[PDB]
Amino acid sequence: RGRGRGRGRGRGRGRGR
Amino acid sequence: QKIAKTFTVDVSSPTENGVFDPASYAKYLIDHIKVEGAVGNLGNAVTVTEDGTVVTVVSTAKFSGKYLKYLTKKYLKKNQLRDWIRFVSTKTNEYRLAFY
Amino acid sequence: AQRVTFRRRNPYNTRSNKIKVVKTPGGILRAQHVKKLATRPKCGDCGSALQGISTLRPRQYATVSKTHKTVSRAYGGSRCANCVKERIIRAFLIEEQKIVKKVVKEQTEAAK
Amino acid sequence: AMKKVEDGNILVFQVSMKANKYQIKKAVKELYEVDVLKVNTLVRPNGTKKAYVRLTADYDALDIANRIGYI
Amino acid sequence: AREITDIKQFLELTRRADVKTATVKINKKLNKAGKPFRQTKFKVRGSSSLYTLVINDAGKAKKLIQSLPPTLKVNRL
Amino acid sequence: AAQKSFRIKQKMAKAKKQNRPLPQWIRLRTNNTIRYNAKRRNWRRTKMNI
RNA sequence: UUCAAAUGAGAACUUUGAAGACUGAAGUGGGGAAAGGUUCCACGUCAACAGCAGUUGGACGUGGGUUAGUCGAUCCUAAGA
RNA sequence: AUAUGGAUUCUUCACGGUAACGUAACUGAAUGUGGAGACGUCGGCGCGAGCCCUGGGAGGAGUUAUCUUUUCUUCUUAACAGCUUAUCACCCCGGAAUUGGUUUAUCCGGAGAUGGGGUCUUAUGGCUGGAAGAGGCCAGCACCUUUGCUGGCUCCGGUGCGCUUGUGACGGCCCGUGAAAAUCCACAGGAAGGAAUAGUUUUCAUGCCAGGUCGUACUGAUAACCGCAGCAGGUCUCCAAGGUGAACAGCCUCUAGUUGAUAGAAUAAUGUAGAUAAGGGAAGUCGGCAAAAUAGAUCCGUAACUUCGGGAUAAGGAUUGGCUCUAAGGGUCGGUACGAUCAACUUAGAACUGGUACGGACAAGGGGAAUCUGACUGUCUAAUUAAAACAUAGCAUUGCGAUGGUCAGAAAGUGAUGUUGACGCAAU
Repeated sequence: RGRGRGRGRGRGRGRGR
Repeated sequence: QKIAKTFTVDVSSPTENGVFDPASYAKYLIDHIKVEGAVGNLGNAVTVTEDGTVVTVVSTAKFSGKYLKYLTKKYLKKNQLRDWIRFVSTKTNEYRLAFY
Repeated sequence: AQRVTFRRRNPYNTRSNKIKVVKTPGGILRAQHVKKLATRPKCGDCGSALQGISTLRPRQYATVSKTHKTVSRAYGGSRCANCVKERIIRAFLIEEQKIVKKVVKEQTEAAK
Repeated sequence: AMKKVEDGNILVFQVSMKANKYQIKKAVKELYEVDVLKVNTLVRPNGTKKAYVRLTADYDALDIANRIGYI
Repeated sequence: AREITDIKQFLELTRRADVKTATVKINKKLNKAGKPFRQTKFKVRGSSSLYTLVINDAGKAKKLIQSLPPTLKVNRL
Repeated sequence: AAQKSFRIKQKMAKAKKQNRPLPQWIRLRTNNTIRYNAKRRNWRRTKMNI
């Protein structure tokens, strides 16, 4: 929703390959 | 070209109560009026006369009614009299001292 | 050190919302809405403002008298007073030229 | 509204929404046999119309206001 | 809001069959550089404008008051 | 606002008269089930949307 | 922010006085447009609301208030419909 | 609506001025013409208004150990009316080179300058009326009280690269030249109507009547609007005091407005925000990330390279307070020569002085040597990617001469380019 709770796009965080 | 103006102060009201002296107040104006700089230049410019109940000031030099009130207010503060004596004007250039 | 506000409902600085600061007899500063200034009438062909005519708003020209909107000379409130004198030389000379050209045409078929 | 009667010489009435200033001036002029100087009207926030009827100097508002009956 | 300078034209305005109220105003003014004088202002209320006439001489001030018609209501000061 | 048409002001007058609690004497009637005004409107909680 | 007084069952928060401060005039000033719709004002009230408190309130209850020949709409036309 | 007065008419529909044109008035239909409405932006200059600053004087208040003819405050004039008033412009006289006039800014003159004498516009200003009777500042009285009553003063000036704003005459800019209509007026025109015992004009003056309908309170925002709300978010505009300074910067104060954000007691760790550190000076780190240093003004000095315009505040140095003085830069008045008087912050210079400090707070560029890349200004992924991506000027190609090119629509007596025409439009 907001600027927090980030899970999807990522530079080196989760949801990679 | 330099016609003089006469300033009269009514001193009858405070002297009936005994708290004011006209002779002592008249001498205070002699050694405190500044003409052309410092004090002591009353060269036929300012004269102060009194008859025991009213003080008359006749000046031909630069002497306004605000300077007379300014000097009178300093005299009352020296004698601790700025809490029963006011310097009001009944009309133009004619002042009085209200005791109440 | 006294600020003033608008006197009407329009809050924008448009061309019809000019403000002049006026000191009132009450001793306070107060805004006064002024009208848009009138433009002097112009001549029909030279573009210069002809003299002798008052400069008013068009609909208040119907309230002023006759002498403020015209000049006693012909073509008074329309021309530049040198525009009139220019079309008199042209009106007199051309009609004088048009009749001396008619007798030159008469010279042709009468002698060929 | 009653404060305006004694000093302003102005009568306050409730007026139907369809009436204009000509009809208020005409109706007051003959229902109370008075002369009307000017009529001022407004629409109250409850949906009714309130009119300020001012009488001329020949008549007074106070001695006519109690003639209807209200005071 | 109009000023009248002629005293003969002023008397014609008082008999215009519509003016009902006239006012006389006494103004305490002073001359060029010396003594104060008594300035008077005779104002006549018409139907579209207020005509006024100012006289700086006290000799002619009293003379004009008796010349006014008595049907005109004069309001002193 | 403050420069509005008559149709907007006519609807504002009806909402002012409807802003009233339930009268006290209705609750004493026979077979009465109304206990409070359920259609009460306030400018701070619900906008009337003109 | 502090002190005193007043009101009240009850006062760190209400009111008044005094003191100390801030917004520094592209303002926390004075007015309007859009928008809101009685929040404006007075009196009475403190169950709920004002994420503490409350005698106070944009709260609750009851009433009062918007006056135009000159200010606007109304009229004209623009992109357009 | 009409009346009264005026004006005109027996030369029927007015006179004056050489002229520009002037007046209290001083017939004008059909139709035609013209003007106003009606206009960009920037730049300096002139003028006006309000504010700021300031002198004298008349009142009130503050301070007074000492000093201070002191500090603060009041001294105001609306719409409208009459008279008058200017830059520009125009008229008459006159005939210019020994060329003259003239703006801050170089334009004007035998297509008639300079000069002399006039005309007009009335933004604006001035005087008077409105209008002191108002409002304001004080004093003297009355007194539960509806509360007033009586006296006064309200005056005369100065200054400007000042601030805000209005306006005037100009100049710069465009392959950009920067709305329309309602409405009002004038002119051309001569259709009609008109005098003599009498008529006409309500564009001259005065007098009479009427002017309807709807909106009108308040907020306009760290509480009245939109965000689930009494949310540090979002939301258009007007008015703008003093000091410091280039400044609507920052900082302090006046008018005005708030003192509202749950408090109290202590001062552990770890935090958030702000800071300081001896010696070394990037050894830290993917990486000078972060922080520090530099900073205003004046003077000196300034390279390679270059499209010759730049680079450039290049780089690199010095000075800066206070106090006492000196010099220079003006306005106005009577004369064919000089004084008198009055009013501005600008610059330069010299002594003295200090714990060597002085853009003392605030404010305020790190720089240099090269490579890759895009020419530059500009634009985009609202809420992870601002870039070398897009756009751009330039360059080149293609289609089309209207029964046409490109594209739209179910159709259509339908459209866009096109209010267009190859120096154009359309496609790359």
